[PDB]
Amino acid sequence: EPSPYVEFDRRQWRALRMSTPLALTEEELVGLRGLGEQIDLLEVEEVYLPLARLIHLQVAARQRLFAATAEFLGEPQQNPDRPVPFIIGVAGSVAVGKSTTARVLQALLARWDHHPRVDLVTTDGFLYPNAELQRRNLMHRKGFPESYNRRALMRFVTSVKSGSDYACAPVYSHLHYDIIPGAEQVVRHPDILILEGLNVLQTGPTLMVSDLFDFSLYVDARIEDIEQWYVSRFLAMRTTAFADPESHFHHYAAFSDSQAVVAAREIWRTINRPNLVENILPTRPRATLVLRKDADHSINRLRLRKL
Amino acid sequence: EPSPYVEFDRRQWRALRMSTPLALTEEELVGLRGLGEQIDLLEVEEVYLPLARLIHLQVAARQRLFAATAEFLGEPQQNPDRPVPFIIGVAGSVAVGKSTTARVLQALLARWDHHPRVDLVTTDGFLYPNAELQRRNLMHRKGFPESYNRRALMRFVTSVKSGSDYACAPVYSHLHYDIIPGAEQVVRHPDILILEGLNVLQTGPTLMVSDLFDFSLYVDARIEDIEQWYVSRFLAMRTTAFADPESHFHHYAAFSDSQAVVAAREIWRTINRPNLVENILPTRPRATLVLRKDADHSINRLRLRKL
Ligand SMILES: CC(C)(CO)[C@@H](O)C(=O)NCCC(=O)O
Ligand SMILES: CC(C)(CO)[C@@H](O)C(=O)NCCC(=O)O
Repeated sequence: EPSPYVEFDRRQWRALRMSTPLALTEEELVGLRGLGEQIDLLEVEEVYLPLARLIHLQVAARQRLFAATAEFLGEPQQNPDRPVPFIIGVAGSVAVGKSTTARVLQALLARWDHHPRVDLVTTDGFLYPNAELQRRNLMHRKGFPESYNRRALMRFVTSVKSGSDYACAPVYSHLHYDIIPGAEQVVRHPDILILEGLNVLQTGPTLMVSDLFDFSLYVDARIEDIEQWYVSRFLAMRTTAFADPESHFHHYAAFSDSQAVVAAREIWRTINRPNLVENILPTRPRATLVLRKDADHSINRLRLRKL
Repeated sequence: EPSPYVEFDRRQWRALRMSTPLALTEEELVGLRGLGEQIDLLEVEEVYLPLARLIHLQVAARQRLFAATAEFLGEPQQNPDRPVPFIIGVAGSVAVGKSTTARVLQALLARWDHHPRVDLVTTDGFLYPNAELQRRNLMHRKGFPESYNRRALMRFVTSVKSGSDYACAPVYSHLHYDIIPGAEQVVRHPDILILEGLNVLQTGPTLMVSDLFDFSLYVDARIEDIEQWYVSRFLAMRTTAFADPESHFHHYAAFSDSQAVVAAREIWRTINRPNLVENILPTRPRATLVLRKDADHSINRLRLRKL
């Protein structure tokens, strides 16, 4: 039974670190992890370092591929100070830790030798404004494929990967739970662009950003564990983000553990689980590398696409 | 407005032939074209030669990419007499000429310098036997995604691309309109494998053969023209394939131009058009190179994916 994938346990995967240096301190790591995340420097060494190696081995090889098409076309040469940007997709369910995984990865690749311009963009900013969502009757579908301005998103990544000087992306506010009027994240010809979002690995009747990814990550975990992380993180936010009177969810701060648990579960039941099951998980088979986490948040199993 | 594609008219595309030699005679070409096809040596020079170049430029570059992952993994070296097979997908509607396009391409790549083992496989053989189709009530859905043993198909391509020594594929009979009992096409570690079929470019909830393609072709034409080619070819077959008393469609041989036209159109209307519109055409955006044909069958426009 041949397979396009090859599996690894942490032991087998850490050995592939070779002599990749760790350019991240305990403090720096901290300002990168999210509430609830258990990621430590050891996990960054045994897991994120090999990955950082594999990515660098493929950034060069991926360039030969575009070089070929350039040659074929009898095109210039591609200023070495402006090669074709390596796009990386990071996917997974809400609360599975993917935003941390992305932030940490950007940190490791930025500290690679020639100091690459490694930008990071969350699909958060490509969600339709609340007003527009209400219009489409989608206010209770945030995160589902249809609640994002997919065309704009694709326009953005195509722009960057096609060598444009700069490209803009809207910015989403978690505090206000809506797109921020007039706010934009400018990305200027990075060497690497990481795109993090729920369905970035999705495929369809049109060319999508998944078709432009040169490498993709899917952070995974048993669904039940993710719900616990979700609920738990919800309760913890009563004294962090919800505490802020400006917060759209401020009314949640005064909930009892019990009341809050009921609320979190309902949201999970009606929005996040469905989206995970119907849209996110079906895209897992296509990811270059899947990071599997045990109930403790620890990455103890990995699946790589060798084909 | 940046784009992942770059378009060409025949004039611009022929210039990319450079000094690629034509190793195909008038006779040889003939035994490769299908009834109704208007392909001549000129079209092979101005269109198939550049393509043969682009493919060879990418076969090398595509190998660097697998080489990287091999290095990363600290794997052997890959016997140069056994590198990772370059898979090519050729898609398009029934009667658009794709089978010819595939056969011609195999001919050109086989006559490349080091004489590569270039195998060709049609998804014909992965259709469920008529008995099995009747069971699933699919006898009038031949060609639709669900009428193929998709799992077996994927098993086959995965086997070949993963370096297996040999892999078997069932053989379909057009004469009998069913799978041939006990017949098999053996493919032994080719250097290049071309897969031709209606929906080979299809994508889904599982890893599919489109995910294993290193390069893909989509033969295209206005839908109305394809119907005319289809109908026309149907009538012409009254004196070729349908003439054979063994032919499952022998009853069609005695049809009048009028009767046959009515029959062809009904089949097109109920089976081939729907499948083209619902399943085949939505996969066009993902093809590396689209070959567009005018009402005369002539390829006068091409769209390449540079991203
Ligand atoms: C997890 C995100 C950030 C998805 O964008 C969050 O906006 C979400 O899933 N909201 C669902 C609707 C709600 O929170 O009531
Ligand atoms: C074009 C093919 C070869 C598709 O496999 C042919 O088997 C087909 O589309 N048949 C449809 C059913 C029929 O011909 O009545």
